[PDB]
Amino acid sequence: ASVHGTTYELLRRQGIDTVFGNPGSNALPFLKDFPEDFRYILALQEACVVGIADGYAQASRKPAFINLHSAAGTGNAMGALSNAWNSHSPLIVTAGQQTRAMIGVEALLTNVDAANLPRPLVKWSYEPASAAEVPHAMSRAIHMASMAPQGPVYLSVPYDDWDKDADPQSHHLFDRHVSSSVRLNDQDLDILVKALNSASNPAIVLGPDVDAANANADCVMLAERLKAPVWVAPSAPRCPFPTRHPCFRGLMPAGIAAISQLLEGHDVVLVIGAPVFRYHQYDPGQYLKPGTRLISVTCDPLEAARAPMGDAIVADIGAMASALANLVEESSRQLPTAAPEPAKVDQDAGRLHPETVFDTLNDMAPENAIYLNESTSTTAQMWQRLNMRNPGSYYFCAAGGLGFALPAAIGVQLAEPERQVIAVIGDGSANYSISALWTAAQYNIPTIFVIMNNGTYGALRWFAGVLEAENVPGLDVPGIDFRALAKGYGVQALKADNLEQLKGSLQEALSAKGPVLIEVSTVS
Amino acid sequence: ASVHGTTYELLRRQGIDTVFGNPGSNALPFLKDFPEDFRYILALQEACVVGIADGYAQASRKPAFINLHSAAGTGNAMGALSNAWNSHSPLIVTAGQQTRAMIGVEALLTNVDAANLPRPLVKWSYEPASAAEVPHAMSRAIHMASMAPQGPVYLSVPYDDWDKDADPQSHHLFDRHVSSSVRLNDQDLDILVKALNSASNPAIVLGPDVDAANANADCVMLAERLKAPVWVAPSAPRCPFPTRHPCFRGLMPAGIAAISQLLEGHDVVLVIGAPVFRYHQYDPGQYLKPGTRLISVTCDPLEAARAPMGDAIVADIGAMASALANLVEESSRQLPTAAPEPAKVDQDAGRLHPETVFDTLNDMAPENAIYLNESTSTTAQMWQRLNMRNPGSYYFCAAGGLGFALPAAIGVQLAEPERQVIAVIGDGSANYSISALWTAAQYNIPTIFVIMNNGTYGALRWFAGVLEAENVPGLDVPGIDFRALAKGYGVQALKADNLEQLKGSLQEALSAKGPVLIEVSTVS
Amino acid sequence: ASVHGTTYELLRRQGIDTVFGNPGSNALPFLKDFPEDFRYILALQEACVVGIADGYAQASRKPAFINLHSAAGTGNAMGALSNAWNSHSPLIVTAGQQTRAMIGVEALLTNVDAANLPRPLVKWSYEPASAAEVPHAMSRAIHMASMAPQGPVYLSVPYDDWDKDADPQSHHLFDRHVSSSVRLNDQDLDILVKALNSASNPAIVLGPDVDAANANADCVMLAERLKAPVWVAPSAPRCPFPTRHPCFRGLMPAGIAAISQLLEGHDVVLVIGAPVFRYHQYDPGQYLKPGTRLISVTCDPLEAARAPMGDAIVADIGAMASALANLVEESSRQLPTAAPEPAKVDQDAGRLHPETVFDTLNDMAPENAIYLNESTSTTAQMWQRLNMRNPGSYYFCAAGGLGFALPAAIGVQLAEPERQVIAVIGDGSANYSISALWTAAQYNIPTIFVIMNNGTYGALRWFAGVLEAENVPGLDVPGIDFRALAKGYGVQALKADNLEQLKGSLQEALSAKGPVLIEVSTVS
Ligand SMILES: Cc1ncc(Cn2c(C)c(CCOP(=O)(O)OP(=O)(O)O)sc2=O)c(N)n1
Ligand SMILES: Cc1ncc(Cn2c(C)c(CCOP(=O)(O)OP(=O)(O)O)sc2=O)c(N)n1
Ligand SMILES: Cc1ncc(Cn2c(C)c(CCOP(=O)(O)OP(=O)(O)O)sc2=O)c(N)n1
Ligand SMILES: [Ca+2]
Ligand SMILES: [Ca+2]
Ligand SMILES: [Ca+2]
Ligand SMILES: [Ca+2]
Ligand SMILES: [Ca+2]
Ligand SMILES: [Ca+2]
Ligand SMILES: [Ca+2]
Ligand SMILES: [Ca+2]
Ligand SMILES: [Ca+2]
Ligand SMILES: [Mg+2]
Repeated sequence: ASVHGTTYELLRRQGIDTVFGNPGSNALPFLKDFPEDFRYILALQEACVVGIADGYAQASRKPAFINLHSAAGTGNAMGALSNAWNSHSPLIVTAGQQTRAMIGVEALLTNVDAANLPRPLVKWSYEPASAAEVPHAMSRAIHMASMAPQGPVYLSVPYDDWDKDADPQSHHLFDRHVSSSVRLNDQDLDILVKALNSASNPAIVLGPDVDAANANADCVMLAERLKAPVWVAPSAPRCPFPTRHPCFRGLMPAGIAAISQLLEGHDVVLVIGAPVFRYHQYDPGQYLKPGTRLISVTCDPLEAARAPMGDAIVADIGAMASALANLVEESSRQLPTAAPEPAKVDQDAGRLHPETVFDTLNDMAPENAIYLNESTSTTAQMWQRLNMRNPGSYYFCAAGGLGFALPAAIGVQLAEPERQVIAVIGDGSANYSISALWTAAQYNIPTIFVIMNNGTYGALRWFAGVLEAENVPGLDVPGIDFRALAKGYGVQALKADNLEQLKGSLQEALSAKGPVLIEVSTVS
Repeated sequence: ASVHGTTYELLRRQGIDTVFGNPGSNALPFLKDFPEDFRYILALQEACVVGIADGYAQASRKPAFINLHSAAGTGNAMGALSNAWNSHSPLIVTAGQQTRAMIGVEALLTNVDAANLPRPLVKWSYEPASAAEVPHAMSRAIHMASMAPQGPVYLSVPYDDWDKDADPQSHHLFDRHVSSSVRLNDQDLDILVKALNSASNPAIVLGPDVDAANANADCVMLAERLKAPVWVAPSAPRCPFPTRHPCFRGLMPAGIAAISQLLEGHDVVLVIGAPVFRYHQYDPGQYLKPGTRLISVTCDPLEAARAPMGDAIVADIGAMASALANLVEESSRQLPTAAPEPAKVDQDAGRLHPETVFDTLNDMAPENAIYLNESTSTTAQMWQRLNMRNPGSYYFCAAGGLGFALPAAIGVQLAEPERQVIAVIGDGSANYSISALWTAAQYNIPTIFVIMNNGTYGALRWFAGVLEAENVPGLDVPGIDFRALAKGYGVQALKADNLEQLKGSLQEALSAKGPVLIEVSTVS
Repeated sequence: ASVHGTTYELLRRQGIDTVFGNPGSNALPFLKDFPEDFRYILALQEACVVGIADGYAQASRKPAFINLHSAAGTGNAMGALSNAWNSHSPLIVTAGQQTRAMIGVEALLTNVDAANLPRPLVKWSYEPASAAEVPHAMSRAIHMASMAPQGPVYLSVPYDDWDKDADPQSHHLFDRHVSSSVRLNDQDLDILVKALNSASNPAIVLGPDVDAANANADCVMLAERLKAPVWVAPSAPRCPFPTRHPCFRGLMPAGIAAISQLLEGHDVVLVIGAPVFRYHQYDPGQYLKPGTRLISVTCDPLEAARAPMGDAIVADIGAMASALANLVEESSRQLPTAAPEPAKVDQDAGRLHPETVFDTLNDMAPENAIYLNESTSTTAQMWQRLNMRNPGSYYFCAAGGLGFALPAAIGVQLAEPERQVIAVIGDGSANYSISALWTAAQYNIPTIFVIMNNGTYGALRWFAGVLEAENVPGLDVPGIDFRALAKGYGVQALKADNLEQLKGSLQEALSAKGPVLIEVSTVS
């Protein structure tokens, strides 16, 4: 067998059937004879390739496979890999390298010192020392991406390796099963359960690895048993809990003092599937108030090590959430009371308040819609205004790297064809990965893109205002016609300059058979 | 003085007056109070930021200064840095980091292990250990980018450093002059001159560092004295010689055997300002034929070390070219005969042959036009069909990384406001950095963009044909309306479906007062 | 030809004839059939291997070739490489890797991610992608080590590559000549010469790259012409000037304020072949006083970039020193007056003051002796008390890494068989690389080792005293019998408990036919 044939067999046997890519000559011997049971999804720039694959992996809860061209293609994707690292996204990034005979002279298209290129944003990065090693290296990549804590990996493969003979002993790779589905030993688990049962005023904080594990329902059971309020850890990449459940208390503000004050009076705070914590703004103060004990369950040693407070348990989130949900006592305390309806912001017949947009989406979208957020000045209001009952309903760039949501929404929609995806993207953010729109058109992936056009990098103008920072350049982005950009890439385009038109455009978009972009004029 | 004030003083004293950027919160304390004598050039994605800065640096022959946001912004620019590394572009890449107090917890927006991120594509990469070190680190960055061999450098700066007190002793940084304007010692230079004077059939090969040094005219003198044919080294990022000079022999094919055969019978081959060699295709054979001696003059130790053949001298290209041009004898051999006119390809009233496009550009464009090439299947014909008399007239992605020419053409045009820039970009290539168009519109930088629309990644289809590789996915890019994309970003848009319309559109574009995009329907 | 045969041919053709090594199985296919024209020098631990090679390279002014075993052997040598980096020592470090078929499984003896292991202490670090690349990679290593600024490089080679067929086109590697023997262009050199000729009170500071270049005599001429005092840059790894020449002013103290005060009133300070500056102690103040201009000539861009003050010129030290020495005017100012005799410290009939040891060495040793210093509390007195007339007469661990001088003295003695080497090593320092003694015995390399036994890490006790730091552990090293250690490794051993015995032992040692260790009881 060739390295090509053995590698595709390995991929298929390991459940991979899609290649997200932007092609180049170094990968031609890999892409030729492309198997009929695989699908190739082309995107026009590598940030888009990786963002699409990332959304697909996150929504499908399975690894996604990528093929890029050399250093330039890898390089173009490195901002996307920063997000993938923070979201624990299981991405297998392969990159075509020059033929081994041309590497020493540093021929054009050579990826110099290739494995160092994507560091520090990958779990594992490698170039095999021989062609016959390639299937084994691919196996390593699959499992490194897939083991807890999941994350992106990188494999560089010389052009000429594919046609070479594989090791017949590579068949042993095909059906390997590798599990990290582990939970705390019984003795120490019983000690934790007892501490939860004994808490007088517990609280729960949930992060993105809950949603990745589909541990949401187990966390609902846990919260109901403990009669505990539930917060989403700050800077949330995903939504881990039904947002109209009576225990839900919303998104924690990303500040040290803000969080310890929210947690004050809670004697035990159980954090599941989050870093402790993904703070953002400078908000100095106490990590916890006196009287609060924190216990973190994380899938990631690097998270456990860096928490500034609390105990930690490093284990699989799904296995821990299921165990805890089934072992805790039913508390006799009263269930928390649901948060009220948010207020309706007054809206005239002019430009749209963001709040109006989110209220209208919540009203009109299917109850199993999936939202993406890259509208950076409006996140808090979005989280208060969307009723998201189901898992897998929300994604936000986990490293704050713009250019995620537009391509990721395409990958999520590909993963979840029955669930309408609605990406709410600022006018600034929309440009980073604009060319991803083409993939939605070409493959008829019916994502809806809602562009929040306020003319500015509003979150930066706001921050500059908080600082009283004057004379800051580069904060405005006038003069972008998003309907023309959508036409450029073959996506149906609508506008909404007022609420009547927003409702009209949403109605049209929700019934369309293809992707649709709606440019919304929002208050600036 | 603050670190902010001292750093801007250092930059101004070192000749920097422009910041190419995409802003973020980590850089707000750097960008606030932006000096009135500086200009900020915003671009919408970091590949575009760096490509614009790169064109500006390459054309201006001086360092360009960049400011990006954290890991995601840096990451989005890493494909652009792959090109900058290969072109020896003096780029000072700064990236905003989190406040030092929030780095340990890995707050959102922290650039983890920041200095490793852009490796291996930078000459120097650093994060200072204290605020007062920042001006010194900036000095290091300026000089590392600027010393031969020039190249990109990276500096990560925590948010909170800018407002801190600077070291008063940082004034010693302001006026440092650092020179690498060096040439071979007299004794060994005389030995080289004697070998050149004694050669019976010399040839000269020139690379991009000649044009970077503005050594072009000295190389013309050298070639005339030696009566030597002159080739451009393969995969050429720049044009180092007048392309209708009688000695000019064009672009070398990027193959081992092809080059040794071209050089056969030449007893001494003098290579100046190129790697030996930037081969591309697999073309195995002899590095040199018997009877050919190669001598390389390079500004880059890494080039000298990796050449598979020949002697080398590591020195400044400008200083070596001037010395050699003035020291060699005038040979009594006959001057080489100019290459003939290329043939005119037959052209019907339909879609344009690329050859027709280049012939028409050569006819219509000013004699001091500057061309960029990212039309990958047409490079050989472009090089034969454009009379480029002047230095600084040609740029091509030096690492083969697409997404260079569109933004770089904007930066070149900004550097050279009196010289009409014409970027010839394939339909595939145009997408990688499409959003750069906006910068041209916003700042009214009057670049002309000629999109070669053949519907495909033609260079890849061709290669697949050479291989007889079947069933390769992802090679076609139908369904892109480049006039709509140009409208999206505020750039005047024209079409050319036939030669009459090409001439009409070029006439209109050449007289426009702003940037213009022309979508050309080319034979596929 | 095999890779083995081609590689040894390359090494011989490039002037390499000695392999400094500690063997292992991964290197057996390299070491077998060891050519009869090469010599292998075994040392018992890899810090010793590299230190011996380093002394040999520094004294011989040519690259030295090393072979180590995998990661553990490389790792054991990394402290030695820290010194080699700071001394610009041209060291070609090769390390045996596992067979390519066993690398993926990470068999015992695999060097994982090998090229990253010695970073950041090497100029270039690499593992070839195929066997036939190995000769080319070796060529790269030779030239990278040898080009200015010289330094250590690393090459990892899989076991199985050696027996494979080489590329016949690797013959083009054999006789490559690569030069970095460059100096400032004439126009700018004339500007520098004019500034030197116009200075009213110039001073000269010289660093180790002067001695490496054998630029010493040119610097003497330069100093005599300019009538300038000459200092050695701080933390000196080498001696660049005759220490009883009338211009000589000794070793600069390694502090910021101390140096600017020494330079006060000097209008132009010319630094040659040094960093600006290798400060050590915290001594804050002005980098230069008002009225002092500094101009640095350095072979190292990294030095030029990081200087906090002054202009810089990056060029070959030998070529610049020769040019400047021959171009400056003869000043009419008076020649500086020689420094007086240092005082004689009162010495009773008991333990030896270090000053007494150095005075006695200066009296008794041949005028062409070579000294090494790893007696860290006595450096200033050593520099004042040894008349070192000739180049190549002094070495001190350039990164401050102990374990250098004992092995390096063996390599220096091997390089310079006619010059008696005398290594003055503290009792603490002697242990780091103690096993190097064996190599001197086995090869009968007649180095003299003078162990300064004060029972302590005296430089650390002194520093702790300056700080008034109490309760510091680990500063004393009682209970070491250096004569027994010398016997252990087959080296003749002497003691000196008083001055009479010191003179007796030195007399015996100087006339011995083999290496000799003298344990001196020094005042503590
Ligand atoms: C790749 C990248 N570049 C720059 C930024 C900095 N950035 C920028 C540029 C923001 C403004 C986004 O503007 P928008 O129009 O998408 O949304 P708002 O107007 O609601 O802020 S928010 C933010 O962190 C980033 N996070 N990621
Ligand atoms: C960033 C990046 N991604 C992918 C490639 C691979 N690539 C691709 C995708 C090419 C086709 C470009 O198509 P085009 O339409 O711009 O021009 P032609 O149709 O004339 O080839 S040529 C080439 O090397 C690359 N070099 N750089
Ligand atoms: C490898 C290494 N380890 C530790 C040190 C720290 N160190 C130590 C341990 C010194 C004392 C050396 O003691 P000595 O006996 O050799 O000489 P003195 O008694 O004259 O100080 S000086 C110094 O910097 C070092 N520089 N290098
Ligand atoms: Ca409602
Ligand atoms: Ca699915
Ligand atoms: Ca906005
Ligand atoms: Ca014509
Ligand atoms: Ca200009
Ligand atoms: Ca095309
Ligand atoms: Ca004396
Ligand atoms: Ca010798
Ligand atoms: Ca001691
Ligand atoms: Mg990296």
